[PDB]
Amino acid sequence: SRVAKAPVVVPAGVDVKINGQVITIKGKNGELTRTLNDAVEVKHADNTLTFGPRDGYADGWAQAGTARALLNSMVIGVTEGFTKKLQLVGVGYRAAVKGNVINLSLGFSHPVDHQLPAGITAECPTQTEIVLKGADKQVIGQVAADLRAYRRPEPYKGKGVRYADEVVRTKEAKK
RNA sequence: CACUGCCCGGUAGCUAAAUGCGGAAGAGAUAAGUGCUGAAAGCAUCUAAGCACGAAACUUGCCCCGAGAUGAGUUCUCCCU
Ligand SMILES: [Mg+2]
Ligand SMILES: [Mg+2]
Ligand SMILES: [Mg+2]
Ligand SMILES: [Mg+2]
Ligand SMILES: [Mg+2]
Ligand SMILES: [Mg+2]
Ligand SMILES: [Mg+2]
Ligand SMILES: [Mg+2]
Repeated sequence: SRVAKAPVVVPAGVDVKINGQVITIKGKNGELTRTLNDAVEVKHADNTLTFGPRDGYADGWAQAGTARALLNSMVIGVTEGFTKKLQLVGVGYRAAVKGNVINLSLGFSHPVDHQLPAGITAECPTQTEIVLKGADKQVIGQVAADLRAYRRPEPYKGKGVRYADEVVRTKEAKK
């Protein structure tokens, strides 16, 4: 609707190939591919991407409204990248990356090892910090959630793997 | 012959009180639940398109029966010239 009217201007240095509903986008950071819904039209006059409804579908401007913001993120990923910072709060909590494997120490009797997917590369500058980078926005959101899901941040001291941006609302251990 | 007359021991077999083993791990698709991206609805949103996770239940895996499975299947050999 009000999202699907506004065009996705695709900058130079970015290759865009339309194949029916399949849309590949190649750039210097990577290449990405998504099939659209059957309710969406897509076309291109050399600078802009426009997303129209195919006539006859009731969910026209919502399926075409989703398709704009998906491809608006595919362009940013192949030319800038999406980066997600994660920290650690607590005593003895520390991280370490070996190649593509985060090794966590989070208060358990066993070690914690994570296996980073095929487009995501991780970096611990600090033992209490993870910085991970990737082209696809949906995968850096999913990788960040699986690391936070080992010690979901405590409601008493904020303790555990949290996101960098968020506020963790704390509670007093009351009586 | 007297309850095997009354008793004392005891081979084999059968047995428990004797002594071996078992319930699983793993796989799949989920429940309640938890999320990721994301519009309708410029924001927000687990959901409408798409992606992940999740239980002694479910489907397997473990044991036995099983082609009268009339939908009566397969392989190997033998006999009758
Ligand atoms: Mg007599
Ligand atoms: Mg005896
Ligand atoms: Mg199992
Ligand atoms: Mg599952
Ligand atoms: Mg949104
Ligand atoms: Mg959200
Ligand atoms: Mg049990
Ligand atoms: Mg039942």
